[PDB]
Amino acid sequence: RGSTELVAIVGSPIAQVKSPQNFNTWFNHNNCNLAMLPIDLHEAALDSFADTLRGWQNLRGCVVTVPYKQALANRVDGLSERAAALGSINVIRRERDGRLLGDNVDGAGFLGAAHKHGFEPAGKRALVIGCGGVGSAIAYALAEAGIASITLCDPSTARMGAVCELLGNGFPGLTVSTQFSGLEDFDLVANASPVGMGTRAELPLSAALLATLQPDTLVADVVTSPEITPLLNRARQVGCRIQTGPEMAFAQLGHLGAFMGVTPLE
Ligand SMILES: NC(=O)c1ccc[n+]([C@@H]2O[C@H](COP(=O)([O-])OP(=O)(O)OC[C@H]3O[C@@H](n4cnc5c(N)ncnc54)[C@H](O)[C@@H]3O)[C@@H](O)[C@H]2O)c1
Ligand SMILES: [Mn+2]
Ligand SMILES: [Mn+2]
Ligand SMILES: [Mn+2]
Repeated sequence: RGSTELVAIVGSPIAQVKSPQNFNTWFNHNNCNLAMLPIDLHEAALDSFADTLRGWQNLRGCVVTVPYKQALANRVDGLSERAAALGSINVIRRERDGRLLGDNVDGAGFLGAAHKHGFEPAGKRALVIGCGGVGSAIAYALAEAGIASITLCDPSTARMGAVCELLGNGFPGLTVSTQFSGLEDFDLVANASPVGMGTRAELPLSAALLATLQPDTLVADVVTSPEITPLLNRARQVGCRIQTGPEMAFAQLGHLGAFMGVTPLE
């Protein structure tokens, strides 16, 4: 245990995170001398933390969760192309020399789960509800994967316009829109908003729109609790394939580990 090499996950609060048991469970099952530990870091210590990471010689990497995805993107030494475009990371690899490299794999995680549900993005049409950190990562991953069309929804005009711009000038051969009157023509409908969370879970879409939901569509949600949101419950009742927040989170563990150099792509 004195010689165990480490990864970590940093955020605040941290007690709710599931990466540690998930990574450790895996570490144990394949007899790895590795462990993931949780770090609930106070925001005042961000700069100290980045510098501690550089000097932390037996640490391989560090997952980043709320609310430090943007803050740490700005404090690492290097960014992947997507991370740079998104302005946020959820994973850091520490090089042997101490350089911090960051990436954002929320998008890849989402695609991974989608693939298992038989969804191939090339040439399709998606609706992304929520233009936040996770929503932009998802839209951006869809675009890179060759989706034909992305339609966006967010009460925040500023954030919707920022994702319009990200996509518009990242992918000239991609049609973007913020206007639609039904769900009939989406191959994928993805909730990337907080709407759906918790024991009083609500729906991000009006009943009128939901009534237009078609069976052949994949309906996906990023929310982790409940696993089955009112959105997914209705989609399932209509016969759509559904993808859950836990599925997306789990499909990532595979990418986080590889970026940290601790787990294979799997
Ligand atoms: N499953 C996973 O792996 C996973 C990973 C990351 C985040 N999440 C979850 O994703 C959700 C969002 O995370 P975030 O980090 O992106 O937060 P965020 O705040 O950055 O972004 C959320 C966006 O939702 C928008 N929004 C709110 N109400 C909306 C509505 N009715 N319709 C459309 N858009 C609306 C907000 O304006 C905001 O832009 C949270 O529930 C988070 O817990 C899940
Ligand atoms: Mn091993
Ligand atoms: Mn919408
Ligand atoms: Mn647009």
